[PDB]
Amino acid sequence: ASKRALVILAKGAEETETVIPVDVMRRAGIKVTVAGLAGKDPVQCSRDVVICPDASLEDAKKEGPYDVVVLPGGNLGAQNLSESAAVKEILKEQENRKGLIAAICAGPTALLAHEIGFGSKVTTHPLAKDKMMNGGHYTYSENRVEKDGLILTSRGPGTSFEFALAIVEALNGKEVAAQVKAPLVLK
Amino acid sequence: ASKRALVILAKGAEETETVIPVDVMRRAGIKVTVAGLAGKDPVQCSRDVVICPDASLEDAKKEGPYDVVVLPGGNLGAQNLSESAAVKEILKEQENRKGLIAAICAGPTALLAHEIGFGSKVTTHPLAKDKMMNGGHYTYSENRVEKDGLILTSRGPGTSFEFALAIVEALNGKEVAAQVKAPLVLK
Ligand SMILES: [Cl-]
Ligand SMILES: [Cl-]
Repeated sequence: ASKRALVILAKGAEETETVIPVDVMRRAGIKVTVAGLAGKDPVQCSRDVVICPDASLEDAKKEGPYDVVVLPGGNLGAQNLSESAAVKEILKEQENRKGLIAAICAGPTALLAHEIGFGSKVTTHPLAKDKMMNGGHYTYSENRVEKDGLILTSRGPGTSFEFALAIVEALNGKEVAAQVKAPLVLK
Repeated sequence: ASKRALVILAKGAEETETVIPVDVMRRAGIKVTVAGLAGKDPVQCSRDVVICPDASLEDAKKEGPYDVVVLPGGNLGAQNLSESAAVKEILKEQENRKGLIAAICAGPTALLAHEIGFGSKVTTHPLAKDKMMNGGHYTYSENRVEKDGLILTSRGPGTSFEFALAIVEALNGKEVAAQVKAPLVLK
């Protein structure tokens, strides 16, 4: 069966960090659900792009499990993810089932908020390092994409394609990732 | 006054090539209007991301002129742009007023359809070269971003940030482009 991804979309999310992974994962044949944190209605992203989610998170969370849970960044979007009890429950279930969790930019700070994956090596946006490192619960990395077991992190808008291809490689293998990569004209 | 950009969004557009330039241009302080070719309703992009436009093209075209007209790619989106009489009129007006026109991936093939900028050096997605070059009306380039006067072209999803920053440089200068670039964590 095809792999399945849950992308959790909150107000103030970074739209490039949302759309690039959705697009790349769909190119890889992954069944992606863009789930709105607040409900079914369109979401106003950080740079005012408005995205219509496929489902509310309330509905999508009942249709798991997912092979990957993806947390976009954007400072305000990640704060919203960090405050959500529903996100907490989803991430703890994914961690308990030994499923992949992928977060980019400010997104990894929701892992801290929900006490996920402590002891991992992680990266974030440079400006999100201090928040992520509060308490010393992770070891910091400057790699553009970082992966420590089932915790896969990345840094910013400009690492989104690399982040997404790393998700594809983890779920569908290096050959599929390479085939998806070539038509993208990445640098 | 702030510069203004018109981004023309058709069904089947490549969503990364739409969202990345909108985001980057807004980071540069440019007033961006995402205008739906078909009307005011949400647009189903090539990889099924659904974007709510700011306005219909029918309305937005009456609120010009714009400092740049931007044509995303995606094979089917570019075909829709190529078939549109409204797009033809907008591009011919922009060319006549010596305004910037920027197109990415399959997007430049709408320049061919509307007889815009013949004699320019252009790039496209590799798979769109033969369509763009039908008749020999342009000279082809493999540069990731190409600019010949007021015709600015680029190649694919993975050149979208570079394309957008080239628009910013053309409108707001190299220093603003460099300042916008740094937080993106580009490679
Ligand atoms: Cl942000
Ligand atoms: Cl396409």
